[PDB]
Amino acid sequence: VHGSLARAGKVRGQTPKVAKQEKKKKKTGRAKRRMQYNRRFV
Amino acid sequence: SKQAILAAQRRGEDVETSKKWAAGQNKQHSITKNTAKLDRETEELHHDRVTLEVGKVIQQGRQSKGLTQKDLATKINEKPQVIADYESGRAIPNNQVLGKIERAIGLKLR
Amino acid sequence: GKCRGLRTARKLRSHRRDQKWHDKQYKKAHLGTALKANPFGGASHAKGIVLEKVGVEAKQPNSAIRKCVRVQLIKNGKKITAFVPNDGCLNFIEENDEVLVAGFGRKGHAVGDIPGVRFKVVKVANVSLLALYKGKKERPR
Amino acid sequence: ARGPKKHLKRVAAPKHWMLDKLTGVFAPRPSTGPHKLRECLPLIIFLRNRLKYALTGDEVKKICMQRFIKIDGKVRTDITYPAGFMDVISIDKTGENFRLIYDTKGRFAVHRITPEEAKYKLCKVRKIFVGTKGIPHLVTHDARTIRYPDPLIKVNDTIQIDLETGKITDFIKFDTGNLCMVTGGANLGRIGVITNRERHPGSFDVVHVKDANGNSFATRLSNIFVIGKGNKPWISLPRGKGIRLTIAEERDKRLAAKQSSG
Amino acid sequence: PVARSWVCRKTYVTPRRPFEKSRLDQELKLIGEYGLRNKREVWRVKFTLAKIRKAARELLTLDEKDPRRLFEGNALLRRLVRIGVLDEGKMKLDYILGLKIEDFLERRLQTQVFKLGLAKSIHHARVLIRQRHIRVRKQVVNIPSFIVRLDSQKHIDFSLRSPYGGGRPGRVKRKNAKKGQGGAG
Amino acid sequence: NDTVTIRTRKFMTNRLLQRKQMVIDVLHPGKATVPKTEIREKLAKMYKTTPDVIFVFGFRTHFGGGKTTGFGMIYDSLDYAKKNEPKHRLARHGLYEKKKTSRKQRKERKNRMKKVRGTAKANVGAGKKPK
RNA sequence: GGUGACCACGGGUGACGGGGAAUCAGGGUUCGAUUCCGGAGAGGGAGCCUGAGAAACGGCUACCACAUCCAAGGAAGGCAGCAGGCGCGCAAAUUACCCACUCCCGACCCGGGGAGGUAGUGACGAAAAAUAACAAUACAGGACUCUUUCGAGGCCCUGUAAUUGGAAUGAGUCCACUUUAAAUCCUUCCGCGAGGAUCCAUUGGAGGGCAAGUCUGGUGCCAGCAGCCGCGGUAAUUCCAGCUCCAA
Ligand SMILES: [Mg+2]
Ligand SMILES: [Mg+2]
Ligand SMILES: [Mg+2]
Ligand SMILES: [Mg+2]
Ligand SMILES: [Mg+2]
Ligand SMILES: [Mg+2]
Ligand SMILES: [Mg+2]
Ligand SMILES: [Mg+2]
Repeated sequence: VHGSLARAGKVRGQTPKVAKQEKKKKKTGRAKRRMQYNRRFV
Repeated sequence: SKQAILAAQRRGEDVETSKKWAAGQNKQHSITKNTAKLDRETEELHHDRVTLEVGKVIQQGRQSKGLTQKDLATKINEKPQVIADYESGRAIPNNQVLGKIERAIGLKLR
Repeated sequence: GKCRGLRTARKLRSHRRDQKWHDKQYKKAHLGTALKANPFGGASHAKGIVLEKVGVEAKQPNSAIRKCVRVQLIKNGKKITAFVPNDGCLNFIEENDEVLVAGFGRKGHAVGDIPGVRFKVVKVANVSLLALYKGKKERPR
Repeated sequence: ARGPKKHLKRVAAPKHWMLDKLTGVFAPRPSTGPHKLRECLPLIIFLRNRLKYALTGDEVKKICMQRFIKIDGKVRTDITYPAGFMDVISIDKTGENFRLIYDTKGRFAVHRITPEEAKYKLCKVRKIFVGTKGIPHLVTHDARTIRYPDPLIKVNDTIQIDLETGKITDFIKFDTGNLCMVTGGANLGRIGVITNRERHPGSFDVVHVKDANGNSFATRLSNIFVIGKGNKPWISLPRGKGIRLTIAEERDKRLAAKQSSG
Repeated sequence: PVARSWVCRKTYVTPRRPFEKSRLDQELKLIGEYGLRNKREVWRVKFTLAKIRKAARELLTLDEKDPRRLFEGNALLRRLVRIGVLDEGKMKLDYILGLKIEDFLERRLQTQVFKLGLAKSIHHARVLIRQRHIRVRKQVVNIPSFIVRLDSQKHIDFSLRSPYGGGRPGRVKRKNAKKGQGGAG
Repeated sequence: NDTVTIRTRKFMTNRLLQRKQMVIDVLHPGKATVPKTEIREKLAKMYKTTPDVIFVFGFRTHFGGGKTTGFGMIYDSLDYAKKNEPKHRLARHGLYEKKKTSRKQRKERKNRMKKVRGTAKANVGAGKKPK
């Protein structure tokens, strides 16, 4: 083996870590579809 | 109207539904000036920039939270030059960007 | 033209099967040479043991090193080369581990710029590779 | 198989028994008797599924073992005894005296007959032969062997025997214009009058029957049971009188009935 | 060996092309305007209509006065009339071919509860049914996809045990009243 | 108990088992499922008999409350009820108290008896040594 | 003598046959080890006894291959029955309760049945169906109008709200009935049980095919993506992430 596989995982290690943001939960089921209908039609 | 629509839906139907214009998509940069006016207009020939007071407000609010232009721009998902142009009285104001700055620094800019 | 006679069913049917041997898919499915040649033996997945970690150079015009492993299957102990897909997933696989191996998408055909590789690694020793990549689980140490 | 079978799966049971699906794996498996397996009705399903005097097989078994169920005048305690066509079931503690005859859907109907009618039955001659010392015999559609019959009686005629003696009382010949019931096939349970019998040597004879409404139909000679002299039946016909209604007119009759009572 | 049945079938079918703009818009209009939960309910309704239309087409290809055509056409027409999606004047298979799923979606229990004034706002009509406040004639039904027949249409009402018919107010009102009277005299 | 009604449909007297069998409807609009004891004493008042010849079973209540449906038999006398009736229903209100052991124990006892031959003392004392 | 280009004979089958199953214009192409019917077999071959019925394997004899106990002289074996174990593998459940049901067997109303039934495990798969509804104040967005955008609201929607006000309900916890052979589950019903109702919906995607960003930070023909066309060499609509959208 040529030994060229030395830099596996490079960019995913260099990438600065940014934490997720706390956002309020999404509706699910009929309410999500209702909210989706209300913002695409009159 | 909600009252008339729910009144019509409990009886003989005459309601009309129609799709919105920009419905079901995310336009990342919303346009600030109506192009119907901007294509029509031939006479008026000037754009008002941001006032120096607005740039001072952004400067003081940002500096009072340990925050730089790079960090504020990254926080509101814009390039650093548009922040540096808002603070220096050079950039044409955009209400959407201004609102993002207000929620970033907690002040009122309009 | 073709024969249209009322009593020509034998001619039509014999001609059709003699000519059915002339398309690639029917012959591949019905001859048995392809079933004997492929290492999985008609299975969808297989288990094997990693022999070494290799990098294959991508085909032109692309330019990269695609991180693979050399795997020897437990049954019928042929040796295959399997892709290890994601940004850092090669570092999870240690030598002499025992992986599961799936097809790579095109039914025994090479995919992408990776030359001659038909397999990808799913589930290096039994914890799945996606859970390892996403941090859901960790190596059983 | 190395020998005779003793079980019967539930979906392999005869269709006219009207057994359902979810209540078991097995079916009652009628014992050997004077009737064929596909053309009989064992006592367990007659007593449990049709009359509902019982809810399980144990209840059937104990009301049989109390030794009042009589088939053709003899007490039968075997709960899978094949009852079969034109056979008289007498309870004579409650006093019912049923008779087993097909309805027009090909299913064994509950048919109550009078105590005076329960003395006799109709049997169909299937064989006549001369036994040792030159005495003639006949074999019915049951396993009954009658010795010394009338010399005018031939095969596939019917005879009226009375129970508890086994003697022949009367008979009618298989002749054109006599009342018959179809005892097998597509027209099972229908009643009509024989109009024609055309013979096919080697093969089966087909008999053409015309019912009361003029609907003519044909069937094999083995599925013909003559039941009356010309037009009058010698037994009591069940409800519907062997006239098969089409699905449309049966729907109309059902709608009229539910409108009258609803 | 076992007394099971194993008989079952699917009640819907997925569309052939995903991400068709017009189809997505139409079934979203149906979902929003009838208060459905997912696309699967739209697909179930149009599968039902498609099977009816297949039966009607096959009968229409047959000859008039054929006994099977008469029998099954009359049964199908009677069924569609008794569930209210077809009028009594229109008693031919052509009018069966003229039906739309907005006719079937109107006959649901949820739509009937909203349109009877028994609950405002069709989404409130769904949650009112699912919380066991509604009864067809005397049977308490919590099934929003109950298909209301014409005969059992005048008998939709609040159930006798809910706190919109008879008494016994719910646990929230009882809790608030008892904490109020524990805090007071 | 003030508002509980009993209705009987599909009634039949069969003298074959010396009993009267029938389907029972119970209406309990606000209460829980009615216990079988007061069902059978209500039936005792209803058919002018004692609640010793009355056996009720299979009571399933409908969705949403209210109606309940089950079956019952009314016997002519208690000797018949002990004569022809399943022993678990005699046990349910105690007239037949069985004490049987586990069927594993019976089967192992049976195989052990099968292993020793003939002599009454050994074939009986086979369940005396390995205890 | 018999058979054969109207395909005998021979070979293969990852071949038990069929009723049927998937697909779905009409034609057709695949599948059927698998609960019903028919066949065949009981580690492999062979030979028998008894009986109405077997060339039986929860019968016997022999050889072959495995294999158990032994004081070494001998003796005993057959899970492709129900559980359970090892092995094989990508690949599959409890060494549970009962004859109450369905039926079978017996000298038999009474005994027996891992046939069968019941519960356990079970996202193979199929059906139904929660994760909020209603009301009001703020804030921005949208076709509005009262003068023409400026100020409104007599207006109308739509929103992200850890801004309320008080109603409704299960999911759970759980007394009792009911269920049942005895239980369990469902069903019925006391008593508790919701305001970030934190009682928290997820898998895949956002260049085109194909619904959805040229937003921002990082990397710099590397790492990686990409079914296919393709993307990446210091301003990446495609990689790695955050935010926001799309589909089910
Ligand atoms: Mg030509
Ligand atoms: Mg084979
Ligand atoms: Mg098969
Ligand atoms: Mg079989
Ligand atoms: Mg054999
Ligand atoms: Mg043998
Ligand atoms: Mg949840
Ligand atoms: Mg992205």
